[PDB]
Amino acid sequence: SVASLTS
Amino acid sequence: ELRVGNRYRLGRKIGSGSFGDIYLGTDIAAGEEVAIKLECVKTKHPQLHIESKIYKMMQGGVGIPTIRWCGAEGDYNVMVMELLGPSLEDLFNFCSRKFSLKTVLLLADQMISRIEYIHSKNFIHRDVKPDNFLMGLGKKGNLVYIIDFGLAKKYRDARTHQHIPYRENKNLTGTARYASINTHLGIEQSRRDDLESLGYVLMYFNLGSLPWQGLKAATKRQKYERISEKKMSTPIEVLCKGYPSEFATYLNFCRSLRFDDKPDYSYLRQLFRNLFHRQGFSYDYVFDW
Repeated sequence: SVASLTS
Repeated sequence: ELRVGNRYRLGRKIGSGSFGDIYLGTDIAAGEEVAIKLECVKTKHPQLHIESKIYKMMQGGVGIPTIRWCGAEGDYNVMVMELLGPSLEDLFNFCSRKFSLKTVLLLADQMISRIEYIHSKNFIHRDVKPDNFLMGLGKKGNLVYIIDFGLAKKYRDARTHQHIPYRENKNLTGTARYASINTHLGIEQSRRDDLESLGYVLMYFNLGSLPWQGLKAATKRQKYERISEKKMSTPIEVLCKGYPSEFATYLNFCRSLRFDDKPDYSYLRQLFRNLFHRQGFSYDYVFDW
């Protein structure tokens, strides 16, 4: 829930 | 000894993310401590060098870390940065996950301004969260800095200010806990989303947790749906219950911005400044810590 996600 | 840039001694790993690892470093020239970000060259996602260009574009702005060196060395792309102090997440944990209203409002005023500055330089940040704001060191210990431009991008043409186009059906970018509702809905990010995320950051500081934090799931597919479902089903007035109405007013204003609208940053700062005065606080840089 806090992981940086990429598009 | 092991040094990146022939100049920075590598120290302990002090952080990790999707876009590289962060290590302590020591500038052998000055003994100055630095932060060293490393990205593997064989990565799907050449990004660090783009992040370094954005940092260069923002240099000199208040609360923007200074970039000291970028280059390729061995199996890594390297970006060396000025070392800043603790993150706001660090300080929140240090303060036992309680911040006074005064500290929340002192932080809000600077954080709105940092975001405004980024937007003024034609970029959106897209990953607003407590880990990405750090206090300065020593003398600048009263100043909030913004970091992590690995997801940042231009939202308008630098010459014409033509806004990037609207689209839907996008996969989530940023962090699930702090992402805007529109991001969960697959909508292209714009200036409003950085500010909505900040609104969730401020209510997180007030509450200690957000209502969509710590939900039980199994798949990451199902976990993000759980979060998106909770965040949407929690009215802003319920989220902000027990706290001054300005926090709800802030969030409703951000949710009401249209995709290409320019936010009224001064209005948003004044909502909290007015509350600050009503509370009898002085802007004396006495944070909880």
